Amino acid sequence: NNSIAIPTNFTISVTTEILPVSMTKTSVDCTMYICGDSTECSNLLLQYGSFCTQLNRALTGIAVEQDKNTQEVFAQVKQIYKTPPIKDFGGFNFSQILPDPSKPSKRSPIEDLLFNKVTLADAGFIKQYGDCLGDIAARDLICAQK
Amino acid sequence: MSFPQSAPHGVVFLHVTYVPAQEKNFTTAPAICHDGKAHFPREGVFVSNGTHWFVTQRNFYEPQIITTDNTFVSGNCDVVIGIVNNTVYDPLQPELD
Amino acid sequence: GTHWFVTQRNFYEPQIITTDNTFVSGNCDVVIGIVNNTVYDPLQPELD
Amino acid sequence: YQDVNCTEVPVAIHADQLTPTWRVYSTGSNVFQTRAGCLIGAEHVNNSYECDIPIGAGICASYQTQTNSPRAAASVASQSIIAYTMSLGAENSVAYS
Amino acid sequence: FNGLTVLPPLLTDEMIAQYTSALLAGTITSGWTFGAGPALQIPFPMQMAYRFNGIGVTQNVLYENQKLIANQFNSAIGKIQDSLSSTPSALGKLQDVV
Amino acid sequence: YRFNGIGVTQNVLYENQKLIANQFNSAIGKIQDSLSSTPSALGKLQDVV
Amino acid sequence: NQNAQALNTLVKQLSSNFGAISSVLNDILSRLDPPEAEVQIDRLITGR
Repeated sequence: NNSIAIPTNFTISVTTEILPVSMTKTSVDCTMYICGDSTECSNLLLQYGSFCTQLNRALTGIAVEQDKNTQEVFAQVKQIYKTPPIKDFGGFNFSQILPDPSKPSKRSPIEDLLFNKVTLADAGFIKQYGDCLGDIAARDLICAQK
Repeated sequence: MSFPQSAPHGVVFLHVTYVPAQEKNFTTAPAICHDGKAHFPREGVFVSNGTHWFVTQRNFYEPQIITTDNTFVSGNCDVVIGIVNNTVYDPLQPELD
Repeated sequence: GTHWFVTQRNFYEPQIITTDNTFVSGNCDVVIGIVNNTVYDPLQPELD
Repeated sequence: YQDVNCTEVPVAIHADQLTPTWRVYSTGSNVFQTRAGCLIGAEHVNNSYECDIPIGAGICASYQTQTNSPRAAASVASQSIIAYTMSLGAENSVAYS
Repeated sequence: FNGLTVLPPLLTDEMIAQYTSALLAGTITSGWTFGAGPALQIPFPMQMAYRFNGIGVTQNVLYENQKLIANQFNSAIGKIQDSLSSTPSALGKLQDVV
Repeated sequence: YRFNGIGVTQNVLYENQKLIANQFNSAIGKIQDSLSSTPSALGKLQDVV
Repeated sequence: NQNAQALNTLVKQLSSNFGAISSVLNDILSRLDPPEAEVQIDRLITGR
């Protein structure tokens, strides 16, 4: 009732928090999935109305939202500023949070790990096995899983 | 402060925070009753080091000299609870009288 | 110019560097890029 | 034309749907190789915007009453600014001091 | 007997109460300054002096009204306890989950 | 400013300049090591996709 | 727009058969008898 504890030492700590922002612009062609090139299947498919069209439309709209979720987090500052050409932060010594241009991509020693320790599985980035048509290069070779 | 980092389809933040590491116990008083006028510090609390009283904020120990200029008057001896009878030094009269 | 002023980061509003508008702590050898100059005291000449 | 190169762009390759090879054309023209497939009817220009109509993979198009923009050949010296890799705004010069 | 089963909680209603107790005792003995880093001692009068300074009411006013604030607080807490007792309906928002 | 802004005097920045830098500089080191050792957290990214 | 399109889309789904060979609930009731009606109805109910 007459005393408090006052700090005599402290630590400056850095906490790392990992958050997701978006997913890949995944799309399914309902018709292709169900009927493909089957003319008689389509005839029977039209009987379920626009149910199938709605399915296509909903996935297209999601795809649109995924570009925005990314802008919303990173496009907040649309002007590109470069790293400190001068590192005189007084007592501080860091560049290790900043891009290393000598790397294949302008990634920081920390981003290098945030990328190489993340493997994403996505169709069209994963190519076919046996190939169908076009060069293995780029996105020249068509891929639509099975 | 925080610094952002990219990650595939995401963002990782590096949050720079001050977290206390080592505390120490001091005896306090919320106010000093100087001459019937109660003096509160502009910021912080009065602390005893067992001899002298100083002003310091609760987030760090910085014994500041107690003088009228670093306090303000609000209330009297009978208003404030835990108030102590002590001197708040006038910084002006010593150079005039 | 040759004068120093206290100003905010959000708007340039020069104010005079007095012993009243400032406070003293530490020393000059723990501040990186410390400048030596005169701090004015409005009271001191009235103590003569 | 999602996820193909700009050498085999036909709707049907060495086949048809009882209609001209494309749909009513037998050639596309204005063929731009993108990172989402091959874009036909639009050509790449060296004049970029912070996007208008997004296509994907940093590829965008804009139509600004240019008396056909995604239905014309490219120019960078006249208003036929059609498809481009998007720019992340402009640089704004600053230096640490 | 319709393939309906139940999974037990990991952090149980009692463990939750223990955590609550810890939180109650923290706010009371150490203010908020236990939520991060080692707990600091600060008594309850002084925790109010800062809670009040932080909304822009001085320490003097806190003390001047010491007895009033205490009665007001005690009464509010009374009325709350008593409302729960008077009717269960206050907790509808929980009963609605059940 | 950042210091004053959390109610800790700027005086600390200066008096403890070494302490403060060391801790930050090191924390960056540890983060790189943490992420390589426990990239378990990056599951929050990977799974979503 | 979505309020109206949702209501409009709902009305348009009335045109669906969902494997029945008629969408017209009134004609099924009035013109068909169980050997056919039940078959179309089992299919319209689940579909709808």
